[PDB]
Amino acid sequence: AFTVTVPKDLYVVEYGSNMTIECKFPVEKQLDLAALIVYWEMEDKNIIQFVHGEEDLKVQHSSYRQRARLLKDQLSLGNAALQITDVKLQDAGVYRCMISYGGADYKRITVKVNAPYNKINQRILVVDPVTSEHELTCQAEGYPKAEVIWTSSDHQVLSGKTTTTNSKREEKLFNVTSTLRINTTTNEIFYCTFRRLDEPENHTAELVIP
Amino acid sequence: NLLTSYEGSFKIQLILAKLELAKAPSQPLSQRNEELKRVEQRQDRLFDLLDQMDVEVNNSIGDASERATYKAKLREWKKTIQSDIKRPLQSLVDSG
Repeated sequence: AFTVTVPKDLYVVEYGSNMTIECKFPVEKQLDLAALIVYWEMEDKNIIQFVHGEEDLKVQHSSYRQRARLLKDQLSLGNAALQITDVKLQDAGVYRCMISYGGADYKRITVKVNAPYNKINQRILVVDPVTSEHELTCQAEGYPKAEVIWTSSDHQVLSGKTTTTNSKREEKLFNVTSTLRINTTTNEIFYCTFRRLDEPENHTAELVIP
Repeated sequence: NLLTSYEGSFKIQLILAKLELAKAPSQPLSQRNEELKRVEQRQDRLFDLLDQMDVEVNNSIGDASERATYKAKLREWKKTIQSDIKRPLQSLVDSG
């Protein structure tokens, strides 16, 4: 019988990366490209309509204008692979692949998009050189609401202000900015640690006073 | 050609709807109650595809020798939709 094999039902994809979800179908001897039909859709959105060896770009949804691709080199290997570039939060959901090569079958794949606070921007500005009052600032972008834990090598745990805002570059994910205003010394090492409300493991940046 | 885009879309929707009716009973009751409505969307889409293909058939190249030939294919496909999709769909909404 004709069955479509899915290498993994759950894909956890990091934000900003490329996603390559696979659906495999049996190929015997060779690929009859004329009789092969591949269809990919997410939440009633036409992603890929591949008929007679030719993609149908006119039916493709606007949001998937030049993000989706069908790796045709893998089609001969009995593996229809869907590639999406610049994965965003709206891409999470159930994807449906229907393959008609002789027989026909469809399968579902659940995609979860991870948006960790990986990219950490830092700055150290001097406020009052007399009292060595420095302001340390750490900014990261991610979706699950997060807080910043400021730690030092010597003073150990200190205290800082953390704020939640909407992003300006990308989707509704939040741009968390925390500032620590303390009097420090030269080459005193400070750390800012991003810990969200959810499960993912924390990420820490290092600040060295100039 | 536009009609080829219609042929591809119609064939894909037809196969997908039949498979969704086949896989509905092997699916959670909660998860399936919306899939039965999704099939209704696919069912309405197939009728719109045939009705629009009728416009493009005459507006595209060919003659009456082609006109009658293609519309006979469309009549067979129309009965295919009612026999394989709509009728089995109502035999699933009754259960439960």
